[PDB]
Amino acid sequence: GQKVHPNGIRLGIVKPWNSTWFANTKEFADNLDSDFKVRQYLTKELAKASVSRIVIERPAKSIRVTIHTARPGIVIGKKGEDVEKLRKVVADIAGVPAQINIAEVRKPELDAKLVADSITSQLERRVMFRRAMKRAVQNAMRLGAKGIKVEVSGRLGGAEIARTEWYREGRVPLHTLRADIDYNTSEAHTTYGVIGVKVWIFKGEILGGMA
Amino acid sequence: PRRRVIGQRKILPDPKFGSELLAKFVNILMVDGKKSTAESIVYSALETLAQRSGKSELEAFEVALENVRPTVEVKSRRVGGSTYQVPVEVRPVRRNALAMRWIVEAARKRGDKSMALRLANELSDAAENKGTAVKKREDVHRMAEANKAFAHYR
Amino acid sequence: NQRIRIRLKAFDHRLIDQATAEIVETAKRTGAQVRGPIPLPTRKERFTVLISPHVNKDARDQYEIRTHLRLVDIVEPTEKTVDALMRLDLAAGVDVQISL
Amino acid sequence: ARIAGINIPDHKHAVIALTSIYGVGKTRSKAILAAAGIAEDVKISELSEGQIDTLRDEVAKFVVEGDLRREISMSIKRLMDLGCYRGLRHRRGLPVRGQRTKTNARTRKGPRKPI
Amino acid sequence: PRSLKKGPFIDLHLLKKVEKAVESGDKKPLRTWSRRSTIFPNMIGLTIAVHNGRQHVPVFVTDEMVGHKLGEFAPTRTYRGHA
Amino acid sequence: NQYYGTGRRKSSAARVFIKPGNGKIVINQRSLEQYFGRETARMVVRQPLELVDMVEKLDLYITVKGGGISGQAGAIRHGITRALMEYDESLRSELRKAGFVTRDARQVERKKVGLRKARRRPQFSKR
Amino acid sequence: AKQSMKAREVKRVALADKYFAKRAELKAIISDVNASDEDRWNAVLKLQTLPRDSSPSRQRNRCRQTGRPHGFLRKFGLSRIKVREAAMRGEIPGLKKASW
RNA sequence: CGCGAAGAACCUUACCUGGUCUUGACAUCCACGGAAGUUUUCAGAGAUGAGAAUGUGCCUUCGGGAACCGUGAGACAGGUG
RNA sequence: CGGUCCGGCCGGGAACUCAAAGGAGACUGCCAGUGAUAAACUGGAGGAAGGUGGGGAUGACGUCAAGUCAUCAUGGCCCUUACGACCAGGGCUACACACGUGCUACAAUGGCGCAUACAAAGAGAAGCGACCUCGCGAGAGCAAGCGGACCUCAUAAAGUGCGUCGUAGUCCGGAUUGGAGUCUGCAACUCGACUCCAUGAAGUCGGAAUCGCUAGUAAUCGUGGAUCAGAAUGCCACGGUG
Ligand SMILES: [Mg+2]
Ligand SMILES: [Mg+2]
Ligand SMILES: [Mg+2]
Ligand SMILES: [Mg+2]
Ligand SMILES: [Mg+2]
Ligand SMILES: [Mg+2]
Ligand SMILES: [Mg+2]
Ligand SMILES: [Mg+2]
Ligand SMILES: [Mg+2]
Ligand SMILES: [Mg+2]
Ligand SMILES: [Mg+2]
Ligand SMILES: [Mg+2]
Ligand SMILES: [Mg+2]
Ligand SMILES: [Mg+2]
Repeated sequence: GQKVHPNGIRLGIVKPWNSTWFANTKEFADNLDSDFKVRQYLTKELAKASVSRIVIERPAKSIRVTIHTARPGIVIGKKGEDVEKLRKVVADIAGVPAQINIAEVRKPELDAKLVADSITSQLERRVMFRRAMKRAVQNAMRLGAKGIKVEVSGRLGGAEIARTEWYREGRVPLHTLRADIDYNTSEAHTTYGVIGVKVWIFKGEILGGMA
Repeated sequence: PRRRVIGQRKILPDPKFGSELLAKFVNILMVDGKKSTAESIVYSALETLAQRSGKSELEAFEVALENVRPTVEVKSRRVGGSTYQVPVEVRPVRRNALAMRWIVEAARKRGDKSMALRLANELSDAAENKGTAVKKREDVHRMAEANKAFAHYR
Repeated sequence: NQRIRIRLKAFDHRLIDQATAEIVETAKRTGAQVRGPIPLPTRKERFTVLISPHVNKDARDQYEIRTHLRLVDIVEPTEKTVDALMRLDLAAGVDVQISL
Repeated sequence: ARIAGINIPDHKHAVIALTSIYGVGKTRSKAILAAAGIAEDVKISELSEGQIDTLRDEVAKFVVEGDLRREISMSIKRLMDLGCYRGLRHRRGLPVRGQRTKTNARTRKGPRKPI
Repeated sequence: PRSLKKGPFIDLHLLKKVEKAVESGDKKPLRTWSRRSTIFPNMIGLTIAVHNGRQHVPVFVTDEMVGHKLGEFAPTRTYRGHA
Repeated sequence: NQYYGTGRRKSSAARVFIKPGNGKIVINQRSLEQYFGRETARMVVRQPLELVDMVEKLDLYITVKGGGISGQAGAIRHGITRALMEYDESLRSELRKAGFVTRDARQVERKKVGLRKARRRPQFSKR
Repeated sequence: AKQSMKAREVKRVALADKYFAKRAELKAIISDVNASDEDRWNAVLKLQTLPRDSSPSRQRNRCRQTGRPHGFLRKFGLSRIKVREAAMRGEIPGLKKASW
């Protein structure tokens, strides 16, 4: 059958929101649309900067954007030259003054978005799908992950008939709601079609809740 | 019912006469969850019955039930490919339920003015061993006698 | 001479609770009496959407927004108290309404 | 009890008996009783010959019976001859008020006719 | 029906056309697509062609047509029979 | 003084105050018979009083909000039960055997998606 | 939706915004009970000539990302399908699976 | 099979009939001229085609620039196919 | 408790209902029996709750080349002065017919008239709209309050008391049609909702067959929301009786 989105089910249980602000009905849709535009722009511009998540927290008169990346340098730029221009354009889109922070991901092998983006990059570079998945799984297990599952779907190896393959090491307790399971999905637009990649990384149960 | 894990649900006694038996009677005459309509229909019918036949309401009510209650009923049972309508003895609670059910249905299939009048007429008739309620009880007893051959038999 | 009502709204209870405790703490630092935080009822907006692109009704996800609301009454409107609250900032996910 | 020409009201309450007249319904009936000063609940049997004549006058103040049937016939007839949308819908015996015909238009089409 | 307080509704273009035709005595058909226009008493003697969707259909106005919409006299769906 | 019990049934909350008295039962500033025309509802309210031998030995002041005739009556019965027990702990054994101490937790089941009501499902056709 | 359909909506908003005041005054004249018949007639005729798109009822709410004309939610500005996508990625504040 | 559709009078609209447009309703790049914009008249069913009047900023260079308007050329656009 | 304009009205209280945060509670824990010195089962106690307390969310590997290229994305194909684009009118609402899912009934456990009782959940600023006046009414004018435990939508209805109808195609039922309107909307002809007056169809419980539901369930009775200018018998929710 079909499974519930792992991040969405555990929002407010063990996972936090990527947008953290309050808005009345009048400003909710505009703020939500503004977040979409700024997130779209940041991902496109920083496609080669290995960005994990963008957290848009809107203080009352501003937009604080926190960008989690595994390569902070290429993002900040020399003397903040790049992050400065990013701030200006984000402020232009939002309509309010912007404040951009750059968080660093210590282990880019334990972050689902990074693993999924890397796998799709190799697929677009014509690397064998089994090799990429095996490498990702082994890297996560080495870096101490409690479990990982990687799924690749659609015309694998340029096949006329699409299929789904998946590798799994450790435990990925999707039913457990206190399990710290980071899930993210990416897509590879190859010459034969779209290949979907889904990654689950289980990092350990969280005892206590949102503490 | 595949696990037989059901007990029984408590029923509050009827307010005017303090009878759980009569309380169960008001739950069959009840339609659409309207129990206040049903008790008004029953209390009026019982009051008319008491004044018509003397006695009180509970003993007049009881005599009608004892004249409609069945004893044996046919139950289809399958021995081998063959099925038979085995005559089986019924439990006292099933006796009361069947008697009350038959009285209400027979009363509904009548041409009098009010349901209270229909109930009173059919209930007085049951005390006189006449009426659709006792007639169909006889039919049940007659169908069981025809199959007395298959009691405790293949 | 007057009184102010502080209306706190948020989507997270743990967030609005820390921001109300901060306001009540601050008022006592600027020496103002404060009626204790009062929990006004929470609004539960509720959304129901179809989860398939085509057909398949009965396949639905149900969502809810829980707007938590807290009220604080600073009865002693000391001049220092009001000024401190104007210069004060609260967590982004919190809405604060000032009434005189 | 011979109000409005052939109409003969029964022994039933006056306010409801007067509804037998084509052109008179419950609201008009109450108006007739109120204007003529007769209680709505009285029976036509119990009604006195003085009171009945008053009712006949109060009914005459309305366009009822054969006059209404001529009025209604002329209205439908003018729609049909004039040939507007509502005229064609009357001529073909199909719902005139935009109701669905794909299914459920029987009151206008009559019983189902097999293909 | 439209509210009395708002008056009747006639399209300006047709209103301009009908008044010009009646003052000039013109008898040529007045092609219009305005099916939502009420028939004013002024056009009692005029022939208006109203779009039914694909063709302009000739309707000679008569005293009995006052107050009705123009579209009423231009059937839009063609049904002859089911067999 | 005043002995208090809170009683709840379905969607109703009943506040009952008991002081030794002639047997005056007042509900929302109006008498028992005037507040409840239903004999079943009236019997439920009085039940805890004739089960014990205190029918005319106590005075009941009751304010009840929410719910319907049976819910409000059932909530009142629960309050009097809890109030009597506080008033005299000896009553627990007789009240428990009867069953008036339990809070009937039966609430209305939510309407579920795909179902007309909580459990009723739209009519099915294979073909 | 198609690029043309989304474009039609932007025009409808532009014209509605530009003619909001003119349409509002004319409708006030129409609803004015103490207005003269010729003034009301001129108002009726004036409103008709005004561009249709300028009417705020000719605009269909469409998803702000895909432009879908069906399944819209005003609170979020997106179609049911985009709402569910944003909700499970945590991009809608407060929104989470509801259960009761 | 009260299913997509959580709501077809116009719109929606994807269908039809008729009138229209062809680097184009929507996007970028290039050149040429123009602030943008606002208020009115005619013709037409409206898209559109004609007229007018009014308005000439912004920022510093002092050759300007940034917005939008029209035209041309194409590289392209567009498609609920 | 003190007054009352008898109203939580005012002072006042902080008890209580409630609100919403943080805890507590339930574990076969205890007792007895059965069982393989077990798991577990059964009864008992106490308890608000007892053995998974009730409901929900949660859907394994897979299956059906299942559905969706018309949400979106997308390989390939195809149109590119047209399969792209603008507009007006029409259609999506047709109607010999067949079927699915509903609604309202076919009455007297009911219809109608008068009086009166007891909810929950929600929504609201180009929005909810009170009160007062006008209209038979739908509504109109005026205009307070409210971005809301405060104001509005907003009178719950079944229920109960009295009266009438007295078993009739009816004081049942409201379909259909004629007239007169209202409102939203540039605009209600095709093709809106609602009101008033008149009309008063089929239907007297449904062939073969077939559906749902084990408890606050079914049945019935109202209420709210989303979508939305307007347009619910649909849908998603909510309590009442039961
Ligand atoms: Mg699921
Ligand atoms: Mg219910
Ligand atoms: Mg597109
Ligand atoms: Mg619309
Ligand atoms: Mg369905
Ligand atoms: Mg589980
Ligand atoms: Mg297939
Ligand atoms: Mg198909
Ligand atoms: Mg069109
Ligand atoms: Mg359709
Ligand atoms: Mg008949
Ligand atoms: Mg009737
Ligand atoms: Mg079950
Ligand atoms: Mg609407």
